[PDB]
Amino acid sequence: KAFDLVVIGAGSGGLEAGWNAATLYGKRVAVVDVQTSHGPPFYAALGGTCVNVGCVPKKLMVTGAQYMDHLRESAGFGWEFDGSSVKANWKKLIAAKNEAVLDINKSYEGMFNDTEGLDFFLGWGSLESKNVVVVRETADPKSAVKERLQADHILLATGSWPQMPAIPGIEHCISSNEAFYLPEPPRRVLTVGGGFISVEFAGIFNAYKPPGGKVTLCYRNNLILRGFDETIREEVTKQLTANGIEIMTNENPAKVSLNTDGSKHVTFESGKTLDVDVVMMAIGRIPRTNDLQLGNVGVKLTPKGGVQVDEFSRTNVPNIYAIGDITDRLMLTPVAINEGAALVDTVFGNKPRKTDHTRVASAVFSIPPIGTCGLIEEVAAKEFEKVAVYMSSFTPLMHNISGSKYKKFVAKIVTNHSDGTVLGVHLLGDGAPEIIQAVGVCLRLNAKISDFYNTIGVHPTSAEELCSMRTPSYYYVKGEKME
Amino acid sequence: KAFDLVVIGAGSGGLEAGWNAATLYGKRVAVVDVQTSHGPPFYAALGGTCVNVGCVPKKLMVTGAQYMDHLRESAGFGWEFDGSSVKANWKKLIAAKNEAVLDINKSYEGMFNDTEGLDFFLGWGSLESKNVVVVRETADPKSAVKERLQADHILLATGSWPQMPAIPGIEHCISSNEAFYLPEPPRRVLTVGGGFISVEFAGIFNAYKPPGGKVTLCYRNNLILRGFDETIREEVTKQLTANGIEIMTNENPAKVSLNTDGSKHVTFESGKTLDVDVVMMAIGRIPRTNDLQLGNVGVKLTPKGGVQVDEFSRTNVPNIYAIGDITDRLMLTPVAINEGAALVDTVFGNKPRKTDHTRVASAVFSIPPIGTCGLIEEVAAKEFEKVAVYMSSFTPLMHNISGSKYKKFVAKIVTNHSDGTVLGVHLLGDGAPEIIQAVGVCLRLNAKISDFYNTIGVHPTSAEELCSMRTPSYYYVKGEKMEKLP
Ligand SMILES: Cc1cc2nc3c(=O)[nH]c(=O)nc-3n(C[C@H](O)[C@H](O)[C@H](O)COP(=O)(O)OP(=O)(O)OC[C@H]3O[C@@H](n4cnc5c(N)ncnc54)[C@H](O)[C@@H]3O)c2cc1C
Ligand SMILES: Cc1cc2nc3c(=O)[nH]c(=O)nc-3n(C[C@H](O)[C@H](O)[C@H](O)COP(=O)(O)OP(=O)(O)OC[C@H]3O[C@@H](n4cnc5c(N)ncnc54)[C@H](O)[C@@H]3O)c2cc1C
Ligand SMILES: CN1CCN(C(=O)Nc2ccc(F)cc2)CC1
Ligand SMILES: [Br-]
Ligand SMILES: [Mg+2]
Ligand SMILES: [Mg+2]
Repeated sequence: KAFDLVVIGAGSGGLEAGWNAATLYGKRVAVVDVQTSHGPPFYAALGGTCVNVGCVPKKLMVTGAQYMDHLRESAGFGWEFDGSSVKANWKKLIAAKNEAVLDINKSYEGMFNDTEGLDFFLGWGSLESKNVVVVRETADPKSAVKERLQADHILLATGSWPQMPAIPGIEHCISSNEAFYLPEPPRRVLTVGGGFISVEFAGIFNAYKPPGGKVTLCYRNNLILRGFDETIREEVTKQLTANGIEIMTNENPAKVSLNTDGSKHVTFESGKTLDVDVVMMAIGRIPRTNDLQLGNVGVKLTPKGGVQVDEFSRTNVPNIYAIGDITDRLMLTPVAINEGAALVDTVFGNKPRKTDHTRVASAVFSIPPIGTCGLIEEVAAKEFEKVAVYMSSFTPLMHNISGSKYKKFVAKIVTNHSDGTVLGVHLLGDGAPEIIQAVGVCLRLNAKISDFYNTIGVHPTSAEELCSMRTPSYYYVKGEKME
Repeated sequence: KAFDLVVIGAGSGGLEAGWNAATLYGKRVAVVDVQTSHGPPFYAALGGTCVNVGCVPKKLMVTGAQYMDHLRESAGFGWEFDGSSVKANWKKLIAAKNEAVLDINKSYEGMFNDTEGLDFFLGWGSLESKNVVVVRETADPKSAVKERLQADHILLATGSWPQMPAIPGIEHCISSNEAFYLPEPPRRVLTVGGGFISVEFAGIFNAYKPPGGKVTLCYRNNLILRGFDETIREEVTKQLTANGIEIMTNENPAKVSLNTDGSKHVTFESGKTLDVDVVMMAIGRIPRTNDLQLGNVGVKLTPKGGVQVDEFSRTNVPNIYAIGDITDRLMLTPVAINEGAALVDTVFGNKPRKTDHTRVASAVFSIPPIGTCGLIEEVAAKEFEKVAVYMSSFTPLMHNISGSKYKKFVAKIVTNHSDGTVLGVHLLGDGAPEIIQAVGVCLRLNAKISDFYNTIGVHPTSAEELCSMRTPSYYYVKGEKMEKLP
């Protein structure tokens, strides 16, 4: 069969691209994915990683984890109930999450039936030649051919995959993929990694752990959440600890063995040991290029294994494009979606558009959560002669009553002090992901600190902190911090 | 006894002006208020209405109220506990709120003592003459003079006060003032009014009511929350009804009598009756101008009763200014604050600045809450030839799981369709007040709909809805609503 566009991976980017090509530019479109619904054995499926084993289910499970805090905090506002009756039923959470994800799976199924010129093929897509995608039974290129799809244009949109360290006993460890399908909540869990996935799952496991349970998070470096604002990294460390999570920094697993009872015996590089029920490896995600047989067409890969792309998502082979995590730039669903739209607008619209990977608002669904947009100060301080930092950090009033006095809201604005232009906004606290979205719009409009502090506050809110900062807390002058 | 600035009312507006003048321009400032800490008899005190009997305590109490929904909603996420053991202890909430408000009262006391040239005076401020404020012991102009303050400049910042309809048995009724100090949560309560205070208090009472309790909100017209987006007004009405609140529209108390058991027999103009333990009037607030003796120096009031001001907060009388609720415009703490900061930068900083009363973000801590900034579509449609409305209304996935399927999230953007300029943004749902703040900055930057839709979403959030809307849902053309443009 012959298509204007064949999309390998029915994920965030691949579905946006395919749908836009078909419906907006009236192209005939094929899309390939390995599974029609969520879970084992391939985890990602129709909808992509976000829908199946990413943003969507994880946000539901963090929402669930948040009730641990709400139930406790309710008491400061006069709520009374039998604390000893309280159970976190993980099986119910997983069932609710599964129905939500399956409902999305099914609606995508329906979208493919009801959308003329948009066809779904099940199985493993790879490049036979520069105008032919072969769909096969398995990831093994010797497996049976299901389809051969003639393609004017080929979009690689296979996303990323958990990185597992080659340590002895790696097979006794899981990734985020398996974490979504644990039948029981682990009593003892080690999350390995200081990134958003380790931290978000550490919060999930901490809420649902059975009595006398314990969540440990380990990270090879000194401070979790590298890439985030340093004040936020320190505070989220403190606030995780105050909710009973053990943060082991400068620690990394050397090997894993099974204890006699089938629990995992963890030996850290430091020699230290830890017995846990689950070891969840969240140390990175790598582009999924192994199965695509890109050697058949000579698409240039980076040493990392990402598809190399120009700003317009073009590979070195004309008619073959890559978007989303496979490009190993910003691994976020809205960026993949944005890349997908910009490509189809370029290729089929002659409306040439590149995704701006700068000033992308993002969140961490930690407890409490992070919202951030633009540059952290250390980065700004190398690219700008004078940087101002406006900082507000305090326990909001409601958390003095709640009893969570450790829950400092952090609001930080980083500016080019020469003209007041906002380079970065960094939030930690309840609502931070919701606050930061319209901040993304501000930074796209080249907002200055004066545009923030001349806006009238909404009171009482956490967000009004952003519009109450007149005076820098400190500066960077030629990379050097000054009071 | 001589001061650069005398401020009457140590409230949101008065303290901002007072503090700025003293600390920014080394000016010498007297601030007058009738009370140093919250509660009876005068309710407002040092800090003002917001701190003592307004935004601050209200928000704590709405936060308390929200736990009724969290406790129920937790079950969909697998939380289990003895539902029959759940009690809402109103007395605990009020004691916690009182301690929090008292600490702020004490925080302001420390501010005055620490700050050179910033002095507090206890008592009632009135105008003797153009340049003299007299502090008396009571609101009576005849009570003893505690002080005579010479003023190069006088600021009137005495705020507003609940209006109590002059109906038989109004003395059986309370205002928001008394609601903050009820010793027990009412089993049955009638909140009178369709504005934010009646709506917010209905939410609070609804969560804290003892068993067999019932919250009734009455409004004299057809649809609550006049001046908010019509879709949001209809949705809040449904979402409050879905949570057990009874909304009586086109209904208004004609009188109240005490039953022999201490309860209130309410008779509506319609002839309907209702027995409740509490009647809270929240039908309006009116500027506090009486006790200032404005008639002594001829400060002009408006046909509505508020102090007439120009864009610079100036009265007809030179050296006499008025900010905040006494001007009877937007009764919001951050506007009062902005006006005070602007006045002091104009008069003392030689940096004339006028408050922008357009594109002001605000909220209603309804459950769930409203966040809004700029024009509703009906108002835009009268000013602009072509208005586009972008609308997304849906139950978020988490509220399908929580069991609160009635919690439709509403996100509406109103534009000038001739250039895409965003004229107003209207949100209903969890987080709306937080989402809307940075939208206020967007509107100050003259953001177009394309500035929103070209910004990359934060996923998953409610807020990303605002960056997902490219196609108008409908339009006004020369004031006429229609699906499609001609
Ligand atoms: C635990 C976790 C949480 C996350 N949380 C967030 C978040 O909160 N917000 C956010 O913005 N991002 C989040 N992300 C990132 C987000 O999921 C990704 O950035 C996004 O899904 C990538 O989109 P994509 O189009 O690149 O690929 P994907 O959405 O991963 O889609 C790739 C698809 O290709 C399929 N596939 C792979 N190989 C083949 C093949 N050979 N043939 C056919 N099909 C194939 C896969 O089955 C999959 O469906 C999260 C990721 C994870 C793992
Ligand atoms: C229940 C309620 C909830 C509210 N919620 C919010 C909200 O969530 N967000 C928001 O932005 N706004 C809210 N408001 C409005 C907010 O409280 C006001 O807009 C704001 O306080 C007005 O500030 P001001 O400077 O005009 O005066 P105020 O803050 O009202 O200060 C006036 C002060 O003057 C004193 N005073 C009066 N007469 C005299 C006199 N003769 N001599 C000396 N002192 C005198 C009073 O004691 C008082 O302290 C709410 C109001 C109420 C009643
Ligand atoms: C871009 N938005 C995303 C959210 N959204 C929506 O409707 N979500 C949804 C809720 C519940 C459910 F069951 C399925 C989807 C509106 C459009
Ligand atoms: Br580090
Ligand atoms: Mg089809
Ligand atoms: Mg002093």
